[PDB]
Amino acid sequence: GIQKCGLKVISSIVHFPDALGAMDSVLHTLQMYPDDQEIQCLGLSLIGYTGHLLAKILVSSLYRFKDVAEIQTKGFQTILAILKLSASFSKLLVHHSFDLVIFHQMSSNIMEQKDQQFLNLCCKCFAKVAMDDYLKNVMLERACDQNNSIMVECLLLLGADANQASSLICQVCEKESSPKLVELLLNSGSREQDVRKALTISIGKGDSQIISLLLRRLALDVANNSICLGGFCIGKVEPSWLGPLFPDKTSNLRKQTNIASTLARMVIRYQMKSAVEREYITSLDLSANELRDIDALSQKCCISVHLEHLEKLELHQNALTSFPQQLCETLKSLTHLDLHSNKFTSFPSYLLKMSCIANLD
Amino acid sequence: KPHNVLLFTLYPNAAIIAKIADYGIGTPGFRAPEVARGNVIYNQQADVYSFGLLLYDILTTGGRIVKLPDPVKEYGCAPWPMVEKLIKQCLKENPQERPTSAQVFDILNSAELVCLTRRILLPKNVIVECMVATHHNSRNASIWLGCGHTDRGQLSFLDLNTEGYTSEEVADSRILCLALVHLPVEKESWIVSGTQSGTLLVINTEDGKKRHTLEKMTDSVTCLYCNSNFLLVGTADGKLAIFEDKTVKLKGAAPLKILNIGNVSTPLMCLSESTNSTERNVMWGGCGTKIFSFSNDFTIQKLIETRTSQLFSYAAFSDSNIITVVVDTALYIAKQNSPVVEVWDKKTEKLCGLIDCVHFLREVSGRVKTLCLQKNTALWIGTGGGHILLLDLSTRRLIRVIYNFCNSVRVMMTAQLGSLKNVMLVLGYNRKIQSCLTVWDINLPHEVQNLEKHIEVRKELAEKMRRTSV
Ligand SMILES: Cc1ccc(C(=O)Nc2ccc(CN3CCN(C)CC3)c(C(F)(F)F)c2)cc1C#Cc1cnc2[nH]ncc2c1
Repeated sequence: GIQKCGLKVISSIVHFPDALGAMDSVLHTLQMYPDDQEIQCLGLSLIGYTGHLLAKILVSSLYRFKDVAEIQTKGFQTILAILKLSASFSKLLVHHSFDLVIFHQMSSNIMEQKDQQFLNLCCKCFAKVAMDDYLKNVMLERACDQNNSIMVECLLLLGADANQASSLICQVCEKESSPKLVELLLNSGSREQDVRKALTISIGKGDSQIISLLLRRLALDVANNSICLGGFCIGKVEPSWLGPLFPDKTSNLRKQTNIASTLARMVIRYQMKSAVEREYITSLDLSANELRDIDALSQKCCISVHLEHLEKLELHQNALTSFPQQLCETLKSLTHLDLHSNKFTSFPSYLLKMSCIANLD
Repeated sequence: KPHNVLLFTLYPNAAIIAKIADYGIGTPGFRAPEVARGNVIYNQQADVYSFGLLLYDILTTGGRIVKLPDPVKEYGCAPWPMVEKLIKQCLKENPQERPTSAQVFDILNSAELVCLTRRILLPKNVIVECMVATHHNSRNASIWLGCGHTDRGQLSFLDLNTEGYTSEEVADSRILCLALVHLPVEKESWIVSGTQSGTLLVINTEDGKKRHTLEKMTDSVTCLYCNSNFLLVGTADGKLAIFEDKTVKLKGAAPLKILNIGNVSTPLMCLSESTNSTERNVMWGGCGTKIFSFSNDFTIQKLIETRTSQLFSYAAFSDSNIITVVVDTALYIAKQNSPVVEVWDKKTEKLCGLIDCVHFLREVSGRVKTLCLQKNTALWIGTGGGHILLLDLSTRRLIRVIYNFCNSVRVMMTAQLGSLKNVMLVLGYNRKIQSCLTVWDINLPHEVQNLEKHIEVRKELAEKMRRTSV
């Protein structure tokens, strides 16, 4: 119990010249008594300058409390000092728990509070650990493991290899993830084969949202006003999947947030300072998809009013057996209809009921 | 031959699209002239000529298959001129003149090859100062270039669809800037013309007999703007004349208000509208060294002073008038005879950042000339050195620099053609004086990024495949 005012007297003595080990003793105390000594652990100065357990105790005590305003600021100050004393400290930090506390502290509504100096020192520590781009890839992978989509964009803006490794994208779609994360990943670089495997995985665990988000890059050409789902072996079709692929002019663009961009910009600044110091979709290709039946499409679904403007519907090399009549009467602008290499057994007479059929195959 | 190219997909942004195959089954239609004469074996130089024939067929959509003629004349097709130059280069009779295959791939790797759509050379080479487009989406898709060549003006009219143009003097003195108004309810399309003697005139394009003039300003006409209505006039004496869109058809209408925002020592040069729809009620402009914003009710909203900019940057460059303005979430200002562009915030009315084009240009006079910005977060900086700078609004970093096509960018605007497509016109100087107009696709930056990613993916694929081979 008396160790509290003892450490207070030590803090009183830290200002006298030539204070020199004393680090080990107070380290053992802070390891023993968690709460009150940590509030006074700011007395920790540059001592020892390489025990990984020291930084481990530091960051574990930080995240263990993580809810008293000024003690986290003091800890960040001490951390900045130590990393200024040694750059190898960075690797150890990212190794032990650094991300686990940084993300939790800056995602917990860090903005909307008059903590300008807090965010400044925090982004300084960010830019400081931003070196050693391998550690940046590690930070990206760990931020993607967590469902923390707020700083994946920040990590990408600073420059991060989304193809670092089983790539990142397949890992993201393997777990129940958020659309913003997969969208930010797909916008940045991504190997087409990796995106393909990701689509296979997401097909295995049906999720219309991420499926549409993937198809919005894999098989959509806004220029040609066409969909090019040719040979993706997608065992079926769902109108919800192609839902967000059609224009839907009622949708618009709105900047939901910019905090990630501001963050990235300010960490880039701190790093620089430290270095110095109509138009419908008129084509829909579904060839070689190994389909079995195309009745999910139409049925008065969302896609049903975005098919009346279709002017070409290729369906070759699949495995169909029949063509639903409601699909025909809905498709009121088809001109080219390709059904070759399917498995049909008798000609449906009503295929000629369409308004503008001109090339039946 | 085009029969020897196998396509694997029709998706533009695909990793692999075309492949080469030799089925083992030269042909008269697709043989090199050196091979046609029977001089020697094909060697490797001829293959470039065959590839040029393939380019000529792809450009013309195979029209030749169903002493080579002009691709645009013989068959209807868009210009696409960089590849026209490439075809003319690699179809030369002299086998030494044929560029090597690596050179062909290198000059094909440029995003300028895809984004540059047209190019026009004015033969009379009259020194042009201003140019405005016509929003009429009909077949009357042209530009209304104006220039000061004699004691009167030189009123040009370049027809994009026909590439022919007519010039003559109709405004009694040197002309500076132009603007167009289209009244769809009145079916009226009127262009307002100003001279340096201090008069405003209108000239209806639908009939050259319909000419009009407005109230004289004592200084020289300096600027114009169409607010979709209120026609704005920014003169050298700081006046802000508001002309009713309707009445000014007849000769001699009158301004509804006169807001003496500035004076002769700081003339008003440029105005613009908020790109964000939430501020479509406030209009902005840089009156000399004064960034003024005002309402749609002809009432001032703010008056900012630029003179504080000397304490941070160089006072010499900061002691200049404002040439171009752009209104976004952040305000971007370019000053006369200065290589820096000033970034301001519309809320705090305080300086936020500076961008030095000198660093990027020397990385390759550097004076900024004109600005155009799009909601796609891509910024275009036209430099007096004939360079175009591409900057992104998200990170304020470099994208690409465009040069070696004109000697000095004069005016750069945004417009739309009759095919509803969005393009950008870049008027650049060519002193050996020659005036060249170039039409650039509005998807230039996204195209650069896509092409970079695509070529990187292909290089990685080839490297991995060759490594697995060894
Ligand atoms: C089934 C098949 C066998 C062989 C080849 C072939 O080309 N081989 C081949 C031969 C020679 C050369 C290069 N020699 C080097 C010596 N020189 C003196 C001359 C050039 C090349 C290369 F140039 F590649 F190196 C490729 C293509 C196909 C095929 C196919 C196919 C695929 N897909 C299709 N879809 N529809 C139809 C269709 C057809």
